[PDB]
Amino acid sequence: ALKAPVVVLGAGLASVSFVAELRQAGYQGLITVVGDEAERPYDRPPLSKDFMAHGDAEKIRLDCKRAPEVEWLLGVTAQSFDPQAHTVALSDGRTLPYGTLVLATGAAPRALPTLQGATMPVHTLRTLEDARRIQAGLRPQSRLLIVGGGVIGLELAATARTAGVHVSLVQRGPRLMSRAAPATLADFVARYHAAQGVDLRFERSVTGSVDGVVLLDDGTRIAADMVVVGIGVLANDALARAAGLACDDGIFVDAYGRTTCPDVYALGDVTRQRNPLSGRFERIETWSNAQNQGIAVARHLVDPTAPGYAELPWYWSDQGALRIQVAGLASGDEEIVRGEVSLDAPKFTLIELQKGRIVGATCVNNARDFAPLRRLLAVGAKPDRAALADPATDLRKLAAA
Amino acid sequence: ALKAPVVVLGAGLASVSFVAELRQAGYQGLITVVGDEAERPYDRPPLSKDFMAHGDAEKIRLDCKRAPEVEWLLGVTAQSFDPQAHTVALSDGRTLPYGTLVLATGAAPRALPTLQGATMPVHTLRTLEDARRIQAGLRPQSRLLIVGGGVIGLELAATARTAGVHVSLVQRGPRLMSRAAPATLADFVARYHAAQGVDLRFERSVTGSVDGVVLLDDGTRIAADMVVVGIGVLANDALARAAGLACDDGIFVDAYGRTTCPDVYALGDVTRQRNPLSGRFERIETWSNAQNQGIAVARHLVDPTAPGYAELPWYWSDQGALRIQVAGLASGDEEIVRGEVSLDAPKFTLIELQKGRIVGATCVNNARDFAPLRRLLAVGAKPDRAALADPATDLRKLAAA
Ligand SMILES: Cc1cc2nc3c(=O)[nH]c(=O)nc-3n(C[C@H](O)[C@H](O)[C@H](O)COP(=O)(O)OP(=O)(O)OC[C@H]3O[C@@H](n4cnc5c(N)ncnc54)[C@H](O)[C@@H]3O)c2cc1C
Ligand SMILES: Cc1cc2nc3c(=O)[nH]c(=O)nc-3n(C[C@H](O)[C@H](O)[C@H](O)COP(=O)(O)OP(=O)(O)OC[C@H]3O[C@@H](n4cnc5c(N)ncnc54)[C@H](O)[C@@H]3O)c2cc1C
Repeated sequence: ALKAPVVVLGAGLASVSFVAELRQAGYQGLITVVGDEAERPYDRPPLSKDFMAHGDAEKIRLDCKRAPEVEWLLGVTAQSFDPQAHTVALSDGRTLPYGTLVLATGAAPRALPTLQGATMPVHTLRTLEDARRIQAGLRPQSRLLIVGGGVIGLELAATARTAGVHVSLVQRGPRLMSRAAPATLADFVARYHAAQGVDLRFERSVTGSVDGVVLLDDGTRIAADMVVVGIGVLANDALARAAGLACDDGIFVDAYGRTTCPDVYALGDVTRQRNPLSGRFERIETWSNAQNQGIAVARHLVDPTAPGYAELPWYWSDQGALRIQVAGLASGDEEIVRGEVSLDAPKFTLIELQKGRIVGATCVNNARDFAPLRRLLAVGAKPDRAALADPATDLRKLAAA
Repeated sequence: ALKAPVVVLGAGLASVSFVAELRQAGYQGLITVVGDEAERPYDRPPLSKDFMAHGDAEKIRLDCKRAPEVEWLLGVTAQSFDPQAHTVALSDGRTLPYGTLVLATGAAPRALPTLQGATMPVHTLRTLEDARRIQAGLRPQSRLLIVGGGVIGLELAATARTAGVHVSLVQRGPRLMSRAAPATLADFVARYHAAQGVDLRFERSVTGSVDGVVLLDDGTRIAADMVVVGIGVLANDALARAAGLACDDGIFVDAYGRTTCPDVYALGDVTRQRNPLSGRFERIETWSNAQNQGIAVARHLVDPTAPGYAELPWYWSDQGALRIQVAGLASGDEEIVRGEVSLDAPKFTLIELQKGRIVGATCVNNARDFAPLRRLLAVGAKPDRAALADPATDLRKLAAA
């Protein structure tokens, strides 16, 4: 069932959350974690937020207190594993035996093929090292180009503008946040960033670059001192692929975290898993999944009577003045707008319904509403639609009832 | 590894191929097959072909000779399985114990929601019973409407025209055979069927029906004596889903046929698996996959040193005068056309290349070319493109060299 010793590959949030839950649940056997970064395990969301602004890494470290008696092999890369011999080969020449193996290796930013042989600074933003390297080029009045209009690029955009950096952003699609965000939210977010001086370019792609200038597919040019590419990430599933596990930009797992290989599990950004709301498999790229899936898989390993992972997806994003929170699906057959959608003191809530059932919710500067909406979302509530729009209605009431 | 006893759910081609390989490979333990159809196991491709024309079911039975000492529970449905207790519950009230469970339950035709409460004959074509029921309504000069332009619908269309039946066909897309067929092939196939009197309607959908007439989304009508729906199939993965296996319109499996659940495997139409040419997961809906995956998974269960499933995909279709064969991918960056594409004695070959490498091939009334092209495809050959077009070139030569 849960066979000792436990080895976890990756030392990010999913891994930390998993090994802490193992200990809290009562497992007292060996746990060894292999982490390729030579860094005290740390959280990523600050990297495009407060960290990029203030630069104190000792404010972003994960709490490994609830994970006593774990050996963390930092700065070491797992190079392969042999699922028959039950061993992992490490880059330092050592080998770890395992009873249970857990792949928590995350994902890495996609490169932009058109900028491959570029001769100007081109970075991505995933690691503490990336953030330090980017932060060191945020010279006031310098020009930054961001490729991709996902939340991390937008968080960087807002951080950069706040630092006095001129920001341009190129987005292949007609809208920002094309992944898991209601169109109404995306349109509003574009209006916000535009108003803050971000030069937004929709429906354009990068074709290449020459001497410090980026080329676009409309035949035009954008000069920049630095490009940050943020067009999404790819699962770090190479070990799983080589060992014969079912993978496709992500290791396939069930609700117990099981891969297709006996005694090998996977969690976090590296997994492709069932979204309970859509009923489809997808790679979920959020902080809450990394933590919550790690916890669920550990809990069930120690107590096989515990249910499989069942949490519904949600995330947040801090983009200057906008505190954004998004849960569930981006769309259904109906959207209910609570409040006015306005650049003047932005504060609104969106609710997505499918045949009367809540399937998604968004809060912008409205954190008190988010928690009740997530509970209503969780039980598939079908509240009165007039009430939901009715600003008099208090949402915490409904959830309680 | 391979633990006795073996239980297989489903008694179609994948199942028959698997249990035959188990015996041929040397496994002598118990094998029990559960099949919900009360029929001697039979092959499906004849159902839209020679069978629909001649009606002799004793010409379409599968050969279970290479599978001695198998108990076939025909006319029995597996209702659930318990992967911890290692048992399967049957619809006749019995329970089967298993060491190794194999899900080979295939797929079923999708229903058309717009025709749900229709009051006219609406059938799909998957089973021997379906074919008999459809064949009994192919009255000469009757009017048949087919929904969907996939190969089975087109095979039925050609069979029906040959029987003197007036045939209309409604296709949501701009082209027939939208799944895994080169556009050049699809365009030609439309010209053939049109020339044979099939009334083709592209870019239309069915909105409903009233008193023997089908309604379309262009606001028009088609009267018919019978509708056959052929808009694709859905994996029969309900048992796997209920038991906690990773599924998404298909049970996820690696190259060994392993699901995410220890001691449970899956094969054939029910699986979602890696396509080696695209490197993506897909549900492969072909005769050759059912046979070849069944054989590979069995072989590796008996001999763990054997490689995992590795065959590249291919299928054929018989549509009146057209003997169509298709291997690999529908497209690449280049297509080479061997011969003329003409309704006058149709006979041509298509070759799809990606950066000089063969990734796909089509033969129409040109079976001698198909086998060499599949071998060239298998080794990722990069032959001379001028030679490939050069009709002088004999293809069997190249493959040999
Ligand atoms: C800049 C940024 C901002 C974000 N903001 C938010 C946010 O506001 N809200 C939100 O919901 N989410 C946010 N996220 C997303 C979030 O942080 C991720 O979902 C989360 O980090 C995933 O955790 P993980 O443990 O699964 O993967 P990871 O954090 O990527 O950890 C995996 C670790 O394993 C390492 N590894 C990989 N391969 C090997 C190997 N062979 N051997 C050893 N180690 C290996 C990796 O290098 C990595 O260190 C943000 C992410 C980034 C990068
Ligand atoms: C009309 C038609 C024409 C075709 N023509 C071609 C062709 O020319 N070329 C080609 O490449 N392919 C063709 N195919 C495709 C091909 O035949 C399939 O790919 C193949 O049948 C798949 O085999 P299978 O064993 O995986 O699934 P199946 O043949 O569907 O067998 C599965 C069996 O398991 C049964 N079952 C399901 N659930 C349970 C349960 N809970 N308990 C017990 N039994 C269960 C099913 O009813 C079914 O009998 C055709 C298919 C059809 C229907």
